[PDB]
Amino acid sequence: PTREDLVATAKLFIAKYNEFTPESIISVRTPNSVSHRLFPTRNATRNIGESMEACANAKEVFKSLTVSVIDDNDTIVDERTRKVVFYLASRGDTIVGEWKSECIFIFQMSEDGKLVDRIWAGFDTAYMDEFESRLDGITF
Amino acid sequence: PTREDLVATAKLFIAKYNEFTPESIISVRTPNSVSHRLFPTRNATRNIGESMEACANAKEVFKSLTVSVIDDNDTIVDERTRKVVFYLASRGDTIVGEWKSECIFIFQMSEDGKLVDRIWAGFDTAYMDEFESRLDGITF
Ligand SMILES: COC(=O)[C@@]1(C)OC(=O)[C@H]2[C@](C)(C1=O)C(C)=C[C@H]1[C@]3(C)CCC(=O)C(C)(C)[C@H]3C(=O)[C@@H](O)[C@]21C
Ligand SMILES: COC(=O)[C@@]1(C)OC(=O)[C@H]2[C@](C)(C1=O)C(C)=C[C@H]1[C@]3(C)CCC(=O)C(C)(C)[C@H]3C(=O)[C@@H](O)[C@]21C
Ligand SMILES: [Ca+2]
Ligand SMILES: [Ca+2]
Ligand SMILES: [Ca+2]
Repeated sequence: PTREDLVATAKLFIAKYNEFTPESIISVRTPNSVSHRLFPTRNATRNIGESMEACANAKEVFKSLTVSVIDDNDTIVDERTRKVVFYLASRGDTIVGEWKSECIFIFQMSEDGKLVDRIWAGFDTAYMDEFESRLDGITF
Repeated sequence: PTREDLVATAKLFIAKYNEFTPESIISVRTPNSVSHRLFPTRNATRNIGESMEACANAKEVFKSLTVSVIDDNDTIVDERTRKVVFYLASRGDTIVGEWKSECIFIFQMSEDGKLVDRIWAGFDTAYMDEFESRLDGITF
């Protein structure tokens, strides 16, 4: 799997991620793939089944989601470990207004390089708390 | 620079980092290097002078601080862009209590591979906020 192969699969994962349905967000993952969150405070680990369910729940708050690579020149590819790293802007339309943040995504690809076998996600965990405070303030 | 060369320079940066003096935290950096903090809530860019001043400021609060690569299997190396990614455990003692967190460090090396030429650091921003809250509450 070439450097170009690995980037393509990760960029496909991002595309289906932005479609943001439970089926689309697993469409580029292997059956035993797991998603990890970085950092202790929002730590979490999701298999395919758990990821689908987190998506359906997140859809009750996020009306629309776009993550995009900020700069293709900052992308990191490790051909030996089949890993790709993106630094991403995150943009959301939610029931309490605008979501705007950045995150880092690390993908390890399957041996053939066509699917995502493992994900690590580093989010701005202070911003998450701030967003949850916005959610907690919904007032009829 | 080989894969092994890039990792060695990054491990050396960590060794000197753990000495935690202004002289040591610059001793594996090119003089025009800049250190970026990731994530909007804590975004910052520091040249060498600013890094030395920040280390001296940190030493006013931190009695001790050590970082360590948790597992060499997590490490990511891009020979073409000369980049190394570490996932680290950070541990220290401070005037407002214990420090315990994890962070992701990204290094881009110089052309010869022997020095760090740019750094990106992703911290657990909610944990930093909580730590700053302890600092912002000093009262005698
Ligand atoms: C990285 O992929 C994931 O973490 C997946 C597998 O699990 C998730 O929970 C994802 C999830 C379900 C995952 O795929 C997806 C699709 C999106 C994650 C979002 C909503 C993406 C935008 C974000 O920055 C935040 C931090 C708001 C994310 C989450 O809250 C994640 O928690 C969420 C819902
Ligand atoms: C790569 O090294 C760095 O990131 C340097 C150059 O810049 C920094 O910002 C570093 C800094 C100046 C950098 O060298 C150093 C020495 C330490 C960073 C600490 C104090 C390390 C422990 C941490 O987890 C926290 C989040 C408390 C760090 C910071 O606050 C960093 O912000 C700090 C002060
Ligand atoms: Ca000071
Ligand atoms: Ca002291
Ligand atoms: Ca403050």
